Amino acid sequence: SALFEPYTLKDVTLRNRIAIPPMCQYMAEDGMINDWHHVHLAGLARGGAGLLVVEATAVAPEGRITPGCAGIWSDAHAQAFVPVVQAIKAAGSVPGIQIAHAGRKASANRPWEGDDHIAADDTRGWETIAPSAIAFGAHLPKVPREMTLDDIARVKQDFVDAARRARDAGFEWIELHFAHGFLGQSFFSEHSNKRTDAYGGSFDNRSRFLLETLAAVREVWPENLPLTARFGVLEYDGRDEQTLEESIELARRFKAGGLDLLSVSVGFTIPDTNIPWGPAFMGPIAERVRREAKLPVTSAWGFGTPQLAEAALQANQLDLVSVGRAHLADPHWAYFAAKELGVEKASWTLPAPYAHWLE
Amino acid sequence: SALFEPYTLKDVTLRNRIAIPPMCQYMAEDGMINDWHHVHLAGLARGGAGLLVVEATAVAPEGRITPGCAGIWSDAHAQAFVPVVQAIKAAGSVPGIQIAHAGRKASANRPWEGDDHIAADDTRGWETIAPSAIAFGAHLPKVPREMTLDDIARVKQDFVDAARRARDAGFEWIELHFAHGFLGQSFFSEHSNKRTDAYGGSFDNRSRFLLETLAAVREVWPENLPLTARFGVLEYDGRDEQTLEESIELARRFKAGGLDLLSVSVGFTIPDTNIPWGPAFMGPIAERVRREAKLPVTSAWGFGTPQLAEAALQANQLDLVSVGRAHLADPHWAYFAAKELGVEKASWTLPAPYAHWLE
Ligand SMILES: Cc1cc2nc3c(=O)[nH]c(=O)nc-3n(C[C@H](O)[C@H](O)[C@H](O)COP(=O)(O)O)c2cc1C
Ligand SMILES: Cc1cc2nc3c(=O)[nH]c(=O)nc-3n(C[C@H](O)[C@H](O)[C@H](O)COP(=O)(O)O)c2cc1C
Ligand SMILES: O=c1ccc2ccc(O)cc2o1
Ligand SMILES: O=c1ccc2ccc(O)cc2o1
Ligand SMILES: O=c1ccc2ccc(O)cc2o1
Ligand SMILES: O=c1ccc2ccc(O)cc2o1
Repeated sequence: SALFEPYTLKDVTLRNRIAIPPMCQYMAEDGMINDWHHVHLAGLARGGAGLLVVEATAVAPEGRITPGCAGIWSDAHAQAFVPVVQAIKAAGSVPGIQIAHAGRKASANRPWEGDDHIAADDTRGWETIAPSAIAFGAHLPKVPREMTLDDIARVKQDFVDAARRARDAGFEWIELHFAHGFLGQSFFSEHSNKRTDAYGGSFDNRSRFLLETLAAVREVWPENLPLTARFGVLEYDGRDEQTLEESIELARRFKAGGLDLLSVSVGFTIPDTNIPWGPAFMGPIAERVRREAKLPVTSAWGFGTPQLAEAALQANQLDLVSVGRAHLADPHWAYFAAKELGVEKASWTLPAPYAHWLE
Repeated sequence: SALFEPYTLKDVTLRNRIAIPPMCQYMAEDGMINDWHHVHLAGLARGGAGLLVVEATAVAPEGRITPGCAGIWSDAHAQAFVPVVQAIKAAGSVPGIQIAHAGRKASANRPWEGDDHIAADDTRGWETIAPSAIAFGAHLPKVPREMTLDDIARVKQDFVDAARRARDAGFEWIELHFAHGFLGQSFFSEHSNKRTDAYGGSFDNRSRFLLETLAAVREVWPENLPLTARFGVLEYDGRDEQTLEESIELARRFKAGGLDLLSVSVGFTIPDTNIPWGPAFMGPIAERVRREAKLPVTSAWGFGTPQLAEAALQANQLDLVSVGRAHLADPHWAYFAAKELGVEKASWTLPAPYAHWLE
């Protein structure tokens, strides 16, 4: 099975091509993770996936999506990850982390607590920042504050510090969150970036925050560990061919700047779109990026059945298959997949105290 | 659905009728549990089952099955359970524990490390104890040492101390392991008990160790928390009707002695048997015990599909359905079952960070 072939990137070898993508849990308190996360993550690692990427972890308090988001904006926050990292490694999975800044989509309620921008008089909320003072709209009506150059320098440094902390906590894989309408994506998109300085207008200027952040992170992140990013390569906003062309150009600049793998996603930059959700719908888009930027890729949003995952790999659309919601339903999804695909000794996807009995 | 109706026994209410029976993990070191157990158990609790019974936990070092078995023979061993108990409760499951003594089946290898009695010159092994100096045979050839009266008094006290420790660690449900050919079962069975003192010969004498241990435990275990036992009610050894009759009589004496629920199992006392393994095969036996001893029951060994579990409850064969191996395969089996049985808001079997996304 292609799904169960190992994958080596830099000095890291994943035992199979199943990646668990970042999935916010909304269970942290002032950014500090706890036993929710410990058990959740260690349990997923034991389920057999080759790579487990920890949820969007904010580089700064105001860059959380919600009051429940994880953070890594101080050394104490970073140290809270150490036992989790160690548990993931003990289970034979590779520990990764997505470092993030929610930009104009920050200061929101948890998804089961309204999913909308927090009210102005709620003591939990905070001012959001973005490239331009323009609201997302819909359920996220807050107008963010337009960043100064000093704010840009500060946020870049926060990404550097977060990467250094992730390194020192023992993570073996990092993902910069430049997708999903959050800060990085919003610098790239003309919908959200109306700046007239060096950080807006032209393709080079809109790319600048992302490329400078990647370069700054690269200074502290080890050369021998995968340096990756998530990026929304189209919006489904009626501008897809032009947007894809630019996104692929940016992916070439990421590759030239040391990016080892790109997690290909959708922008979610604005609400007025028509995303064609369906099984493996991102496969052709991911394949195009892979081919035209000559960069390894992963993607998600509908690959969570064993045959879809296998087919995407065999067609060289993806290098890793990210499987999200199926792992919330069943932490041992990799074992399920091994069985489905007829892998020999499928139960030994799991550790001995499970595998022995499930042969 | 019957499977998702709550159950109240003494002061404890289970959110549904799914019980996770004790399942040895073979991951402890000198009886001390660790992060293997913490994550395993907390993950199962979050999966939705109403009751989670911790694996056979030895009351004394020599009562472990293997060098990997959990123990509770000192206060330090007990204190290791405290954070696990707290995690199980945080997830809304009821924490139980099975306290045990392996008798002649002790000093064995882990099941994936030979499953047989440990060699005499292996520094890990130890002398086994039993009612009589008679080996199990087959892969367990060691002849145990015949217990003295003082040994009987000491082991009973070890069960008392274990129960007191379980209570003080915060467990809300206890199960005495009088099944599976281990020490208690072996006192009951004429195959293994050839004693000619007060603890062998007649039905009363063979029952005595079990009834005295139950009574001693009852002195320290709170009246308001379920006091349960597991007991093999037949062997499939050609003596089933006579054995079942005696087992049911003993179950009546357990009930009279304060037992709140009986986990009905098979004896496994000797190897030369013909157990008719199959789906729900224990249902009729459990039902007979339930009816003739007028005692709530659970059972296992083939109820691990949602329809089998539901059918057993609706037929009043069982009060709780114990589902073991299916939970090793999928820690979220209760969610799977809720979906299968068409329970409303089935995803909310799981906590919000999963449930919200799986609606
Ligand atoms: C609970 C939940 C939380 C998520 N949090 C993040 C996140 O932290 N960062 C991110 O880039 N994507 C996040 N996503 C998107 C997932 O990584 C993934 O792309 C999505 O679940 C689609 O894949 P699937 O169809 O296999 O579920 C999240 C999705 C879910 C369901
Ligand atoms: C891994 C494993 C370990 C077990 N350990 C114990 C134990 O500690 N005590 C016990 O009474 N039964 C033990 N059993 C028996 C289970 O509780 C249960 O009866 C058995 O798994 C049958 O139920 P199932 O068909 O749902 O798996 C164990 C079974 C398994 C698979
Ligand atoms: O998969 C594993 C195997 C062993 C193991 C052992 C200890 C522990 O804390 C975690 C573990 O994860
Ligand atoms: O579908 C989701 C749910 C939460 C979520 C949170 C962050 C993100 O980047 C993407 C997300 O997608
Ligand atoms: O099911 C739960 C819900 C919340 C929760 C919160 C913290 C924790 O440590 C464990 C938990 O288990
Ligand atoms: O099937 C099993 C495997 C291990 C095991 C261990 C203890 C016990 O009481 C019963 C058991 O049944």
